[PDB]
Amino acid sequence: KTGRLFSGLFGLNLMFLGGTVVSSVALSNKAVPERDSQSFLCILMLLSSVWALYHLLFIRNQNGAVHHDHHAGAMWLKASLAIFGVCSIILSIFEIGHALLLQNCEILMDIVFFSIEIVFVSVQTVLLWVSCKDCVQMHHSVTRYGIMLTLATDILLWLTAVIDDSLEQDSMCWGLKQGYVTMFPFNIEYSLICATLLFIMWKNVGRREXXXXXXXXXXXXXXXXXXXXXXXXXXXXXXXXXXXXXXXXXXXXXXXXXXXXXXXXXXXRKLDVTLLFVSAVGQLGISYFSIIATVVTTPWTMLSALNFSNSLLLILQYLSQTMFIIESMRSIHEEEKGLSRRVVKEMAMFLMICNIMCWILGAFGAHPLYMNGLERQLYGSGIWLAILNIGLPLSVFYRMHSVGILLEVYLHALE
Amino acid sequence: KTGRLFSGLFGLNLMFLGGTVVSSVALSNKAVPERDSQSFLCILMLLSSVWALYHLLFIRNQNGAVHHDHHAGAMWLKASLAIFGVCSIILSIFEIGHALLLQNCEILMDIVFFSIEIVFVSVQTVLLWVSCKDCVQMHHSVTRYGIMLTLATDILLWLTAVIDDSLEQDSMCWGLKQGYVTMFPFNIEYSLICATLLFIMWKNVGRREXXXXXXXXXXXXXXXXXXXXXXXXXXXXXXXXXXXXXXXXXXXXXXXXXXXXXXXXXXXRKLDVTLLFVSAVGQLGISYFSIIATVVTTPWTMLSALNFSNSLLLILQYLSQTMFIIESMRSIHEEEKGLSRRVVKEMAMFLMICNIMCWILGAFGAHPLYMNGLERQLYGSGIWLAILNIGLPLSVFYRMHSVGILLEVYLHALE
Repeated sequence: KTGRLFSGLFGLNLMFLGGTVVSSVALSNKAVPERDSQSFLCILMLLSSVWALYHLLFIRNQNGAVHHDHHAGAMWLKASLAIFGVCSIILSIFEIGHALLLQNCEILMDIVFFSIEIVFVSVQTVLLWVSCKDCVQMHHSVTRYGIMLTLATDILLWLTAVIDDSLEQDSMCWGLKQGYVTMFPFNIEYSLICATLLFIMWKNVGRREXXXXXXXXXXXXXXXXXXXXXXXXXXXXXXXXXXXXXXXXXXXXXXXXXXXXXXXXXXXRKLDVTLLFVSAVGQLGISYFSIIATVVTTPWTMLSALNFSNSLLLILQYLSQTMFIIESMRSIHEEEKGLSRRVVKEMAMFLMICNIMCWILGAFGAHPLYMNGLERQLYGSGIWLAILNIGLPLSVFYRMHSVGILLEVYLHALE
Repeated sequence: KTGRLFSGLFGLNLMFLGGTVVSSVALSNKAVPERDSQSFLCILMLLSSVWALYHLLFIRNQNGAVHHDHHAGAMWLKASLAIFGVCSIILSIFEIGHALLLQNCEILMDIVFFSIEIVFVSVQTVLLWVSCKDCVQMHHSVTRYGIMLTLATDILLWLTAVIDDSLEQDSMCWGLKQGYVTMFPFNIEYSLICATLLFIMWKNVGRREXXXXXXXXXXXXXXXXXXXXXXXXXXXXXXXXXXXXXXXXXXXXXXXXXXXXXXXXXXXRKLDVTLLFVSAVGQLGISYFSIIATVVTTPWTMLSALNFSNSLLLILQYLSQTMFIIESMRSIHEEEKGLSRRVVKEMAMFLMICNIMCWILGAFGAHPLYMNGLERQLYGSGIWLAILNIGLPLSVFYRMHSVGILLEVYLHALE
């Protein structure tokens, strides 16, 4: 415990000293240059990678790393790491080609920068796939320092990717860049998954006592290229269809979990429940901003109320699905010490399909808020784009975390 | 527990719907007017007050409110509520006189606004003094709704006070206003104390099983008027003396707790430890912003390094004092199941004096960052002033929370 605090304050101080540098570039833009946020990030990343090799080769293979058979983080948290990691590779690959085939500008600073991120992701997703379930017993003092070095590295990468001035508006430059970067950012989503995996490992250090993997990263490159197919195939009726797909999918979902919560009344792990509540920003903060943004517009179009009906319906699906999960999760833990079970079984099976239908349209779909333009006229586009890059990766992470709890109550009902 | 979640999601949704309104005024400033942040706040406040009377008269006086004798929040958390509450009254009293004795402008919207805040504070500090230690058993469903209504009311008051455009720069208008509002804001500090008192009560609802008070609010009005005496008595040598007082007080404090942490090595409640870590922003976020802000200035004055030495010394007093508290707090909890004790006793006695010396200079002292002007030239003054109103009330709350733990280890050492 004493080594945990001696690692904790080093872990707390480092991200504050890191997050100061990457923010002060954005607050001033004139005195401090753009290279010091990046140079510091690269140096921090290099040392985090060589620890991961040192933990892999010379530490884990020795005797004294106790396996955690029981829960230790499940398959989807490993799988969504594997999917969202390799899409961040291609997004850096498509970036680094643009830097080469470019007008006469700065050379080799960003090119040496993005190449290290290709190294840093690739060695980290290997580590977290292997060391997801380990409980280290041999060298406590270096591993507790080694994790918080990597944990502080990701949060700065999350903070650097949020505050990004996309100053928008040549036969090969335009088609490679303009229809491309209007996507769901993947390196942000990769940063949250490595954040929520390193913390469970850091909590569980010093605790007393291949044909099914190659299909994930193979088909994801077709799914990542499917995202580019949507933006390169471009309306007031197409976006009306784009808002129709999210409306028609979640329509029965509000009617589903409402009856499901009532059956838990007629019938009568600790880190999981907070991860459901931090995700409230992705479905309440981004929506209430838009509901106000349709009300105080003057003309009241026939699709402004379509935008208002979308964001209001997003709130009700949140508050129905959340209470269904926790009332089910209490209904399993108490069973340590009927046809209503058929109601719970038929309900969780329906929710798992629509959440996946929401997730693929969420991540590998259109970025629907640059197409929106209503609140982009109301709020400033330089600061409204920051609110998208906080909530939209949180909302997608809300789905992949919720599906795994729904699979647990489905399996518990059928057995 | 089920009524707790049914109160929790109502409590979570309300502050997001509230915090959306008060922020969207600040992001646009043109479509939404200034009155709707305020009108909504006033309506929310009125309903929170009449619950507090209803809990006071008709609920607590009935049988079935179990006293918590043991800890339940101690005297200083009640006392700092009593001090910082009544200074918020005079700050609203001095505001409402300026609104009357004023140029021809808007009438009676702000005047009806600030009068309700005089009501809302005064009925709340009566309630939290009385109901600090109660564990309600009679009407669970209304009290869990009643607390989260008041808890969401304070956080919007914390958020409204942060985002405030002080567009600075008549024989009775100037001396009443200009030397006055450059103070440590008290209504922000009042909001945090009511936040950390309502949450312990909300956690402890439904748990199974006057001559020493009049001196606080009496002498605080002399101390609040002592704050106005400093700004109305006004240099490059005076601010050099102002930075000298903070330097000379915390100088031995870094040398104190360093030797104190070593004696805990030579010798060999759960909500308290997180409140020590949220307070890191008040002593690390505001300092690292300034250390960069002295480095990238060109001329390197003979007092720029004085400003750099101040903020660097603030970090080392944080990391010395924090590990001393937790290593002492573990050293008391383990004693359920020597002259080194004289080292701990002489150390905690010295720290309690300098923290109080830091606190009075912290709260009832000069606001040293409007006098600073260095980073006000580097960062924008419209957004640097927001960072002061996050960290400076957190840093003052860090002191009053730390003193009470130091009094506990001092009493435990002497007995």
